[PDB]
This record gives sequence, C-alpha cells and structure tokens, in this order.
Amino acid sequence: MQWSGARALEALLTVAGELRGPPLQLDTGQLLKIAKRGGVTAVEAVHAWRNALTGAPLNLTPEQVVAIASHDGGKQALETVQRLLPVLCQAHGLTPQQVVAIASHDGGKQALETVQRLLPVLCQAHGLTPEQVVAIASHDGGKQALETVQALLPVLCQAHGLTPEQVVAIASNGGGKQALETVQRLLPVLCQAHGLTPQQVVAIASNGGGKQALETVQRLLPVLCQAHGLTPQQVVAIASRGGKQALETVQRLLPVLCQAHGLTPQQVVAIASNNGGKQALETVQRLLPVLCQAHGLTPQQVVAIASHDGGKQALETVQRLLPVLCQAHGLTPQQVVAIASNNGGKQALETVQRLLPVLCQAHGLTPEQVVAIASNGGGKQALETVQRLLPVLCQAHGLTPEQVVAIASHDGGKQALETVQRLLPVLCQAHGLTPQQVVAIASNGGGRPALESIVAQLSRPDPALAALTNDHLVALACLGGRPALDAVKKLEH
DNA sequence: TGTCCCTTCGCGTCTCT
DNA sequence: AGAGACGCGAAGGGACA
Repeated sequence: MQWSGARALEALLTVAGELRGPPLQLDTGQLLKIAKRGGVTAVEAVHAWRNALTGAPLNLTPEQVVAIASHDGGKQALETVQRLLPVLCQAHGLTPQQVVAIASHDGGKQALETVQRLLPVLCQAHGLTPEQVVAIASHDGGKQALETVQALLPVLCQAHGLTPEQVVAIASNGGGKQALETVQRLLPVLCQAHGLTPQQVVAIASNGGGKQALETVQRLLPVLCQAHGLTPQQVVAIASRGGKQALETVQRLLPVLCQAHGLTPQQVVAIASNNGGKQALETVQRLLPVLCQAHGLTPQQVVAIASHDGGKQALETVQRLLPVLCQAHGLTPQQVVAIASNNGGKQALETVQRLLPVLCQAHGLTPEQVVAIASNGGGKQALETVQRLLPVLCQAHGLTPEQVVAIASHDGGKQALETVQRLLPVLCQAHGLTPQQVVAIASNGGGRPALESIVAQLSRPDPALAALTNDHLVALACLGGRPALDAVKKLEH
C-alpha cells in the first residue's frame, strides 16, 4: 500500500513476474517472504543482480538468495555478499554456506564487514576457531558481538577465569554485546554475594536476552527464595530457560497458582523453566479450570502440556481440538495429552486432526499407530513424512508398514525415514547389511546420525580399522548410535 | 521506509545417562 | 527414556536516518 510517489508501482510488478522468471523461479510465498521482511528495495535488488548471484564466482541457489534477502537490510547484505564472499572463502577459508549463514540475518552487511576485519585477530591473537567466529557472527548484531568479544575476552578469561568456550557460548546469541557486558559487571556480585557458581551465571547469559535475565535475577533472587521458598537452583532453572519474563511472571503468579489453583511450587517451576514461560503460566492460569472440565484432564496433565516450549500454543490447541478428536475421531483424552506433551504440540494436534483419516483409510494404519508417531517431538513432521514416504519405502525399498511406523515413532522420525530412503540401498548391497538391521538402527532417537555414522565408517574404514566386525558395529549403533561409534574411534585416537 | 540491534517465543532434533 | 541442551528462525519493539 505504502503511498508516497506513484506511477512507479508499474516498475514494482515489472520485476515481480520477472523473478518468477528464469534465473530463480520464485513462487508467491517467496516473494511474500522477501518483500515482507526485506522490504521493496530488497525485492528490487534481487532483480537487479539476479544473474550476478546465480552464476559467476558466487553460484548461489535461489533459496540461498531468498534467505539472505528476507531480512532488514537485505539489499545491503546482497550487495555486501557479492563483494566479500570470494575473499572470505579464499583468504580465510570459509565455505559459502558459512558466508551465507552470516548474511542471513538483520545487519548482514555489518557482520560480514566485521568478520573480514576481525576474523584473523580473533583466530590468531585470541586463538579462536573460525567455526566459533562464524557462530558469534551468525546472529543479529554480530558486528557488536564480534567487536565486544575482542574487547572483553582477555578480561573475562584472566580476571574472572572463564573458558573461551564459555565466552563464545555467551556471545553466540542475539544481543551478545549486552550479555557479555552484563556478565562482566554482574559476575562478582552474583557469585560472591548471591552465592552462584560461575557455571550458573554463564548458563543464564548463554541465551537470548541474557542481559535481561541476569539483571532480573540479581534483583529477584532473594525475594523468590526468602518469600516464595524457592531454591537458587530452581531460580536459575527458570532464569536460564524462560529468563526475565518468566522470573517476573513467576513472582507475580506463584501465590495465585498455589492458593487458588492448587499447584505445587515444584510444578510452577516446571512450567516456567522453558521458552515463553511467561506465556505458559498466564495460559494455565486461565484454562486450567476449563480444562479440568468438559470432563477434561487432571492438573498433572495440564502441567505436563504446559511444561514445554510453546506451552501456551499447546494448551490453546488442546482446549479447542480436544472435543473434535475425542468424539469425531475416537481418541481417549490420555492420547490427546500424549500428543500435546511435546515441543510443537499445537502443530501435532492440528496435523493429526487433518491426517488421521488419510493414514487410516488411504494407507491402512490403526489409530494406535498414528498416535504413537504423533506422541513425539516433531510429530507433525513424522506424520507428514510417513504420508509421503510410506508407499515408496514399502514398494521400492521393500519394508513392512510396522517397520516404517517404528522408524517414525521417535523424535526426529522425519529424519530417520528420509535417511533410510537414502542409505538403505548402499548399506544393504555395497556393505552387506540386512534391512531388519538398518531398521533397528533407525528405530531410536538420533536414527539419522546413527546411520550416517555407520556408513561413513564402512565407506572409508577410518583410523580405528578392522577390529569390530559389521554385525558388531550394528549392535553398537542400535545401542547408542553416533555417540557410541564416535566413542569407539575415541578409543584408539 | 530502510537499517541496525535487542528480546521473546515457538518448533524440531539429538544426546545424556 | 523423559529431561535438557542445542540450533534455528519468526515475530515484535526501540533507536536513528
């Protein structure tokens, strides 16, 4: 809409169609995405030098270009990337993905320029890996983090005996500069006076809005312990996972949730020690009545649902969809809670709703199964992936459905499934594995990296060679995936 | 109306034992 | 194996030009 001058919105839609055109092929959603967080000059600039970016020394993918553009100061980044990508890759040995990853943030120009300028001095003089330097820089106001890290790292490590690991941890977030400065200032105070281990202080600062969480603790720490009878351990739990808002909100709503709604302080901390703790608490304060109602649920279960990232979303979604699932799709509430009691509950429930019938009719599954898939983190993703990949896995690669469901019924189901599709061939023919084995490996959390690891060891029998036969390596990877396999290589080093 | 920086929230995946 | 660490990104707000 955005009126100022006119006649020249023609020049704006001139470009919109041309980007659906060939070097890039942008769909609607992508142009949305650009224009929305990038603005119009972003869109203009993409067009401007679409060819320059797709070939030439840069050879970026469309989705990479979008990623960079879709941020405040996208134009600036795109310009800046053209300039600096090759020099950063050549003169400091970064990958493109790394350069892009630095750029794909607000004030990308600044990060890139600041990386160029300071990558060496940090890597050389302060002995940092470039991995780490990229980590610090790959955020909003990286320039500031980078700059601050230079300034304070000697001070933090000598005067307050902090590992560089820890400094990186703190700086590798939004508002690093703030977190760092705040830690310097408040470390003595918090450790000596309020009796915290520096590990705890870093724990707190090593999230976004750490500055805020730190300040808020120094203030509210005694209060919460003396008055509301909380342990400092509990307070740091909250301060590390939900930070400022959660702390404040806890003080504000603790008495209420115990007097009126009868929860144990134990449980209140559970709920608040997460992202959007503030949000969850306020949500359970409402709703908890109307949830222990419609027959509905016990407090145990409402707590369960709220005690995750985006608890609010879960509770709101549960409240809304509990009827339609229970009556129209025949699920006990026990199951609905199971689904809701993970990260992205909302997302699972909604996905279940719309895919239950499909999987059960079209793909021949019991509801019990679908719930199992859905009763994990990233339920949505597993469900959706099962839908795509069940046929192809059963026919092209020759698995039973019960096997596919097993693979899917774990955190990261999506990945497991996708990874099986990629590797099951090479594994079974080229290295002589037997599908039932491959499935067993994949039917755990970390199924993907399990597989990826197991392969890498066979394709190039790594430093610790011979020694373990394949049936062993399988046994091991079923027992602890990549962690185990790595733990064996590190038993030879 | 663009650019930069900071804080809060939500989703997904893996590992720690 | 459920808790907790970790990575990622959307969204919203403030400051300045």
